[PDB]
Amino acid sequence: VTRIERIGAHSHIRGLGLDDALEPRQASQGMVGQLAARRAAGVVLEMIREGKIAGRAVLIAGQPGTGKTAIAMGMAQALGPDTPFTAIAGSEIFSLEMSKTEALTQAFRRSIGVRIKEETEIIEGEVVEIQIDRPATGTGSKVGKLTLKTTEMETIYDLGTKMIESLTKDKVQAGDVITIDKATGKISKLGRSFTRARDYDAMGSQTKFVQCPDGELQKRKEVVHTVSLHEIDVINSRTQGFLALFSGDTGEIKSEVREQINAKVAEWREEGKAEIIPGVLFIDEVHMLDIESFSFLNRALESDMAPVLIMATNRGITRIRGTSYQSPHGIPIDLLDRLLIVSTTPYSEKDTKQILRIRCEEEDVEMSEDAYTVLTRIGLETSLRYAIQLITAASLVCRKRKGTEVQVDDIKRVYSLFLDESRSTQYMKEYQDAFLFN
Amino acid sequence: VTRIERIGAHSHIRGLGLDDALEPRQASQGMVGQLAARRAAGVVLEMIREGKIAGRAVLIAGQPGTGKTAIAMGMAQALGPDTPFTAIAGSEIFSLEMSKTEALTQAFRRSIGVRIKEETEIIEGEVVEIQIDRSKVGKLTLKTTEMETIYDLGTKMIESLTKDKVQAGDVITIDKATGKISKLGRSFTRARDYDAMGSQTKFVQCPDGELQKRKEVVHTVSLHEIDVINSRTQGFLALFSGDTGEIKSEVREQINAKVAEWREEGKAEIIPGVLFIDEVHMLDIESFSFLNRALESDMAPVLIMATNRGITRIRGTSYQSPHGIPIDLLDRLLIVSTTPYSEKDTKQILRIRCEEEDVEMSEDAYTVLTRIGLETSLRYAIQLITAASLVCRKRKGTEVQVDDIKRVYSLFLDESRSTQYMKEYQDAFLFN
Amino acid sequence: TQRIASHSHVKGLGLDESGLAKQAASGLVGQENAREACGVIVELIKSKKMAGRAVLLAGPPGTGKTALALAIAQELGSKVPFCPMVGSEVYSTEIKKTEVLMENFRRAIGLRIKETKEVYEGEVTELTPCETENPMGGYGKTISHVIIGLKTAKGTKQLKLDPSIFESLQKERVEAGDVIYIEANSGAVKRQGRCDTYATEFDLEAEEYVPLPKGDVHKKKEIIQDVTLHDLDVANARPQGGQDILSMMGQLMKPKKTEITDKLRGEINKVVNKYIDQGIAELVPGVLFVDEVHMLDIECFTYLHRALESSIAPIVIFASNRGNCVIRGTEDITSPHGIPLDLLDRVMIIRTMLYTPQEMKQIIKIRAQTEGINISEEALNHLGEIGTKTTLRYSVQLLTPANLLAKINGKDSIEKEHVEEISELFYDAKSSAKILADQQDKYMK
Amino acid sequence: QRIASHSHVKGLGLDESGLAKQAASGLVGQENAREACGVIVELIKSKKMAGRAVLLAGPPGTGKTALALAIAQELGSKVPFCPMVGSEVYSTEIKKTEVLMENFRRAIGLRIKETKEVYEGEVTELTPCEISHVIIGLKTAKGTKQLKLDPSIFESLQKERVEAGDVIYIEANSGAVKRQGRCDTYATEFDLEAEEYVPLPKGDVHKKKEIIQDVTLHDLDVANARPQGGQDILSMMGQLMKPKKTEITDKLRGEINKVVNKYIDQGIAELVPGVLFVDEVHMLDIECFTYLHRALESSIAPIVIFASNRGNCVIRGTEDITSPHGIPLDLLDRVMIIRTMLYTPQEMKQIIKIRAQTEGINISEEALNHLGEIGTKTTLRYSVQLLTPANLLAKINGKDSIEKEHVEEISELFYDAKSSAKILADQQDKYMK
Amino acid sequence: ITPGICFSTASLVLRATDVHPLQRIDMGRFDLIGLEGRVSRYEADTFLPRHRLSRRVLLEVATAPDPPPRPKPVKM
Amino acid sequence: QPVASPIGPRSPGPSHPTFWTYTEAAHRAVLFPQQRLDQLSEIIERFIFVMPPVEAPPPSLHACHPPPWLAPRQAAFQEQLASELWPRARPLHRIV
Ligand SMILES: Nc1ncnc2c1ncn2[C@@H]1O[C@H](COP(=O)(O)OP(=O)(O)O)[C@@H](O)[C@H]1O
Ligand SMILES: Nc1ncnc2c1ncn2[C@@H]1O[C@H](COP(=O)(O)OP(=O)(O)O)[C@@H](O)[C@H]1O
Ligand SMILES: Nc1ncnc2c1ncn2[C@@H]1O[C@H](COP(=O)(O)OP(=O)(O)O)[C@@H](O)[C@H]1O
Ligand SMILES: Nc1ncnc2c1ncn2[C@@H]1O[C@H](COP(=O)(O)OP(=O)(O)O)[C@@H](O)[C@H]1O
Ligand SMILES: [Mg+2]
Ligand SMILES: [Mg+2]
Repeated sequence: VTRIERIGAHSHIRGLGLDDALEPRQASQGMVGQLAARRAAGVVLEMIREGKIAGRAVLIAGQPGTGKTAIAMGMAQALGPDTPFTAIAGSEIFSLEMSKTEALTQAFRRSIGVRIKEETEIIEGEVVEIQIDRPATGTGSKVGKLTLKTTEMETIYDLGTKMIESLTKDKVQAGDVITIDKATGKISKLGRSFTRARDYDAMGSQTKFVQCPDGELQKRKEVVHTVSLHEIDVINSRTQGFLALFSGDTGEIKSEVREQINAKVAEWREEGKAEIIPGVLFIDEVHMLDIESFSFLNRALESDMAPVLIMATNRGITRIRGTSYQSPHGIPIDLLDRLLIVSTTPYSEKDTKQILRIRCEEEDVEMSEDAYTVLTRIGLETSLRYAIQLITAASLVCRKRKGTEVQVDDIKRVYSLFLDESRSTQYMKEYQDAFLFN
Repeated sequence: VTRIERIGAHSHIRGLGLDDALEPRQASQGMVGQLAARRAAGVVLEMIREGKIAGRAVLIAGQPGTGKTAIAMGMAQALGPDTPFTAIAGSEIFSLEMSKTEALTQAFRRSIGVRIKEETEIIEGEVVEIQIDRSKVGKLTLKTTEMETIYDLGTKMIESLTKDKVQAGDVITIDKATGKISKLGRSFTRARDYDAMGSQTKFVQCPDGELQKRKEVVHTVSLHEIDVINSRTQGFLALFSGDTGEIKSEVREQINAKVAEWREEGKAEIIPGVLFIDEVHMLDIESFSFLNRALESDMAPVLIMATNRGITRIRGTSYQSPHGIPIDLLDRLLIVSTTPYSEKDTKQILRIRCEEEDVEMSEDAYTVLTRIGLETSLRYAIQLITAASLVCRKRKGTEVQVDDIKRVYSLFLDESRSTQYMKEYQDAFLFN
Repeated sequence: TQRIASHSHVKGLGLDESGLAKQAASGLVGQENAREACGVIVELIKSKKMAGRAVLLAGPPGTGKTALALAIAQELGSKVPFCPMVGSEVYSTEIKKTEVLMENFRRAIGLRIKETKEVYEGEVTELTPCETENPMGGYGKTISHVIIGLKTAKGTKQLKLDPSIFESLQKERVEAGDVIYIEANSGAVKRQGRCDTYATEFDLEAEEYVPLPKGDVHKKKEIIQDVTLHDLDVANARPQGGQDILSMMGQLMKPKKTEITDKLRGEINKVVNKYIDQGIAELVPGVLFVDEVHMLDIECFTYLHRALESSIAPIVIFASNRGNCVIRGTEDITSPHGIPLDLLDRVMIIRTMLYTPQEMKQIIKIRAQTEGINISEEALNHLGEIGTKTTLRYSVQLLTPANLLAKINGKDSIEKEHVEEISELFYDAKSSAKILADQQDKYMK
Repeated sequence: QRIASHSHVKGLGLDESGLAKQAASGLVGQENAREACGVIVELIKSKKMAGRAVLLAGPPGTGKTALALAIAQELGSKVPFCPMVGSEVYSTEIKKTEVLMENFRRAIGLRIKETKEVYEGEVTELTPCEISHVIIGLKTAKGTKQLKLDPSIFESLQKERVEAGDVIYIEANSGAVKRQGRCDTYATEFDLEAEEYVPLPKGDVHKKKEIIQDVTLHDLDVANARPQGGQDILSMMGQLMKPKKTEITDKLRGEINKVVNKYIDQGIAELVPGVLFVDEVHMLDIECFTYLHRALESSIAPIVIFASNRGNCVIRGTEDITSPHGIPLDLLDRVMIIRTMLYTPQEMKQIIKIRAQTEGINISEEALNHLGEIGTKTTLRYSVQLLTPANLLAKINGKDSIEKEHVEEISELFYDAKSSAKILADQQDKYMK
Repeated sequence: ITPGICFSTASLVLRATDVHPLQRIDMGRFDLIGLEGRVSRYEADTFLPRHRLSRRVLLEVATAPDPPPRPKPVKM
Repeated sequence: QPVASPIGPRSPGPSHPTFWTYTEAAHRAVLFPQQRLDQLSEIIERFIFVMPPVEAPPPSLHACHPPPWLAPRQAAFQEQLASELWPRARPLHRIV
């Protein structure tokens, strides 16, 4: 069965592939080549993990297909799910619901996580017998008794009215393994230790059982609650904000709300209640930002709540959007001074062949050595992405003819069937009048 | 008396003036000349009436004043009021509430009519007595002029009767399937001689016949109306306000399927119609791109368009195209060209307009007015018709003479004379 | 369905079992290389192991780009989601362009849910507690089961149920002679009215009396429900059915598309993965067809890079008939298909060629067959000659006017004279352009 | 605590005579600019002038924002300091002039005395009195009191599920009822009750507490423009149906002015005029500048500090009108210009050392000299940003201090703007656009 | 917590839009949107054209004496 | 009412085709706002803290001799709206 996540462009990248000294291996964890850029990304990753310096900006710049997004995805995979990683495109900040500065602020605040750790008393056991006595008619005080069991304990609890109501709502029966939080009274059923009586009808097919919990009944467990600054801002902006966490529709959050949240989170950090987990915001194709957005970025990185900002662009000296000014990378020089730039050099023949091999391994495609040579030549002549696409194209052509290994004939067939930009442009020049506007 | 519909620019057009062979008559149903264009319009009209082919586009092109809108109005008149004919201008799709593609989708769905046919059993009578015991059970007595019966009520029926405050003397109908109660009126007795009446109370005669009756309702609604009804909880209100917004495509697909189901069950019939967009050159390139693929649906009406532009600039682009329309859309449509009118055709049109406005003109006046129309424009002569009629009536005359036409020609200027007079005093006017 | 649209004759790609394209099959004529490439793309879609792969159909107008995409949709079938879209649709007054694109991406990923619904139907004939001869606690009466007798058209069965159902029976006010249904998967009793056999002609209740259920008391069936990720996203972003003040506000306020957050989409992805792992659901990744991609602006194109690089994205098919045109949203930047070169590096280009006169004649004949039109050989040859000049779309659009003209003339077939008269009545783009150029002074602007 | 870009700036580093010490309070140069800022700080502390505008002008990296934050540090946390970027006036909810006006009022603060009336105790009697009022009996460790409360308070008590035996807190000013828990005396009755117990209050049932509230004029405007103090259904309806910002009228601001003047006359309020700071002023357009003319001419306005690094640049919103700082000459006539200068290499080394100390980094003298040389070319910002990566490299190699080799290795790994520009120029045909 | 703003205006202002009934026409004769969800096609098209009152019927009912009392039910 | 949703309408029973069209799995993937609140109860208790600095009742309109029907009409409208809507606002009690 196929999960919701399938083989994508960067599915083979599991990390930056560095050793302890941050020295890039030639081919490890999907990454091939880009030694200097991977070493720089590793240093930036260490800076992120330390989490002490706020508002650091890194620009990954290079030619198309040089692995800028591959390096960013490797950083994301090496960070892990514990640290927030917000990846957006530059175009996403242009919104009809909020200003560009508001969208950038929300993106920044989605990249900082606030974690609250507290210890609570927890009762986990197998229900042996539950008895609830209620008045036949009219309002009255329900009286009940509950027996809970572990492998080494069994206690009979006298139940209050609200615990009785919770147990009644959860429909707790004998043999149910339940968890009770003493403070809030919340009850969570996690399984059945054994089946219900067989003589009953309309009960359904019984599922698998769950082993009875061991140890003491009332344990003490650590509960961790983690939310981002954006989630706090949204739930504090208005009464209906929690629904805005899913529907968007947050509008523009007042600056007063954000200042109050910054103050409260700082107070929590001083008081040891919460720890701040700074993350990364990755803006792909940052050249789509206009001068107003870049001006906001300049000063938004000066806050102690700002995350590490990583940008990728493949532009040379280009006009800044919203202006008539030519600047390196399409970015104003004031912002370029606030950031370190990581250049990605083009791939050689052996690096291209190794990338193709890793892609074939990820796609479960078997290819011959001659086919690898031809495909590497095609990738050098056309582009790396075209050869990568031909990998699965030739796999499908080979499978159609009841084969097992992708040969040079399959690669030639897909090269004939699917065209690159160069040959398409040549054929379009040959019929320039037939195409509409030139 | 003066009704809300008065003499307009196309009030004299009642049809396309064709015979059974779609051959245009020289002057029939208020149309003069444009024989080839009228024949093409008649062929397109037969295509519309058949309804077999979906998403057919025709562009009526020609010089200004050559009868493009006249031909469109002739098509609309010849087509029955049963078949939908949505006439919009190009500028009306630029809305502050919905996108251009949404406006065009709503216009397209307004051009397809759905005729529904529902047959429902009802109980109809005058309420005699309502007894409720205690509100679990009760009895209701209903009567006609020829019948009287008693009914046993349940909980929901009693609740519905109490909510509507139904009492004796009320004339009501009850739907057997759903139980909904609507009050038609109340019977008049000697004791109901009210001095003041509420805004909804009205006295009706007691119904005759049998207490159980069958109600058959046939109505024509468009696809856009069904979309708006199902867009929100009280979506029918948006059919008055127009605050529709952008209807979800899933709702439209559900409605297309439901309408097909109704068509199979015999509860609905589809009447594809015409969407006429006048002055299409106002559409932007995005709107044309949307039109390219909107016509390819199986629920697309006939799109009739009209432009008077030469090779001009497409709106939203810097490109020049033969009608202001991109050549990709022009390959999807048949072009009906209108030729300029001759002296005889201009005089016949002036005669038709004079007959429409009930103005008597001498033959010398007709010659002078035709010469003016050829020299300046046909619409200028048409306006001078009413101007000269007013001047003639002012001097207590009965027939417009050449003097009246000359007088109104001196009083009212066409574009050429006004432009010349402006050029004489160019520095006086602002921002030349 | 009964009305004939422009691509009503396309029933798929006329491909042999080996992938080679037949000259004329499944309503398609010519375009053999493009059809073979589209067959390879169909195999890619059916393999379900690739995400974010993009294909660009490039060629002059009227060369089968939309016809080829619709043939791909026919090959996949109705099970596979196919979301058509024109580039002009991203410009909305409610949500941003990237949100429209993301929603269209999620519409193409489908989910098929299979579940078994087991129910017990019947008219309650018996309602009897099962007392125990040894009452617990000594006093009163204790019950261990409640026997419910359910009667249907072709049977009657008794169900020994849990004692706890006594409360549900009282809440639903279930008595003898009432029709109820009990769901096995939930253990709940629902009263679907009273049996109609106890109703008299003098009763006035509407939804109280129901027919006695047909079939067996125990009904179980497998329910297959097809949903898309966008359906779940929209149903969770603006939920319908709550009784709180927020749902009431949603019902009152005008519906409006909103910018669905990555949090909600990630939650939907987690739920979908949980269903897939449980065996309830099977993922059906489909196709997003974006016609007139050149109408997208530079922001949309830039967003498509990140959109296609995702591991959840569907297979996107683009189509563009533009040459070296200027990208929208940019000032004097020209790219080979109206598409920036960065996005062209991420797509596989399928080239569509122009049609020879023989292929045009074949397509005209196919369209005449689809429209229920009989055309003579001489009329067909004349219409093909008309199609050599002018265009192919113009020739296929003369078929129904010529058929109508023949029917008016009293003939059951289109002769050459009918096509000649129709050609005289209706002008093509080139002839109209010649008229406009010859009279540019008399026209406007 | 995370270290930001200005974490070392603690003040203006001025002596008692107003002169600027060379290196003090995290500032190394800009003596003239620091002395001018000291004068501006004294002006803000005077609380006499209104709508006085200051422009900090100079090239990037010359510490304009550092000087503004140093003014903030000199003023203290009591004096309001509203930092806004010029790009923030382009809201999709309210007009640009409204955004500017709201930021103007945020800069004016108000310290107001308030008395809170509190009913706090364990509930002993909750008797409705037919709209139904409530008669409530509260007990503490010091006594018992019976109270008659409004039906709204009874509804709040019902929503909190307050029953006999629960410890509650009532604020009489806002009618805010909080149920804190079941009294501790009942914590032994059951073993599992699903309740949170709270001790009996140890004060009196009725308490009056006087506190000092720090608010701004904008807060009053918002409270009176989007009211939520009635606790009625209409307030909830307005909040849910109209959540967006609105363009607050001059009439509401006049009413708020009258109310605040009345409070100040009553002696229960103190006004703190405060400061507004606009960092990227060149991002404002001609409409904003024209509005700022009249806004600064107001006698209510705060002190506004503007910043700009632009040269003779085209004013946004104009076609081709070019003005010395991106600011039209009319607004420049209304500002006092403070000029910041470029830093000498010695000052660059001093700032690098201060940043290294701030970030907890030990750097050798050879490394400091090399990094100052690196900052002589490129920029000071680039040289400062290499401190943490070099420290990480030294830590990886087991060194507790940065040597010159680590700085060289990091500079080899990371390029600056000029080096990247050179690479782009050399390979213009390979990069996009 | 602040007291609300008490905005005082002339009492004549609150009657600016008010028009006496003897000075305005009945706008309920043009009320189309008010009929939706309350009035059916049956009432407008089939029932009312047949069962509209006439002046003659109204006068006859008004002038005629009271109808005889309804007989009590008899189990027959 | 729920047009084009994974949630089916209220089918009367198995006799209706809608009973066998929709699944409980699709229903459980859609969360009502009350379910969302129950899902975020811990977050609501720990992270909802921001209070407005000032709180005021809405501005009141005062005239010496107002139309004697305006105030009772507003009072009746408010009473009906509160009686219909306040029970529906109880889930939002902790946030407020
Ligand atoms: N060094 C690398 N190691 C492994 N895969 C790579 C590398 N560089 C590029 N790729 C792959 O090749 C494709 C193009 O690289 P990408 O990072 O998308 O280029 P860009 O710099 O334009 O973002 C992607 O599928 C990416 O995963
Ligand atoms: N063939 C015709 N027969 C009768 N009236 C015509 C004819 N052609 C034009 N007219 C009249 O002349 C006027 C202008 O023609 P119209 O069709 O509106 O111009 P256009 O084709 O530029 O839209 C209208 O009043 C129209 O009724
Ligand atoms: N190879 C083909 N076989 C059959 N019909 C075709 C073929 N190519 C185009 N058509 C038909 O001709 C018409 C032209 O549309 P299409 O070719 O899709 O234009 P475009 O490719 O520019 O979108 C459509 O009715 C299409 O179905
Ligand atoms: N005189 C100074 N002493 C110490 N640090 C300074 C000084 N001037 C600037 N800095 C620091 O150098 C960086 C650049 O200064 P900044 O105020 O951002 O310049 P700009 O005028 O471009 O805003 C900031 O980290 C700032 O704290
Ligand atoms: Mg990339
Ligand atoms: Mg016209």
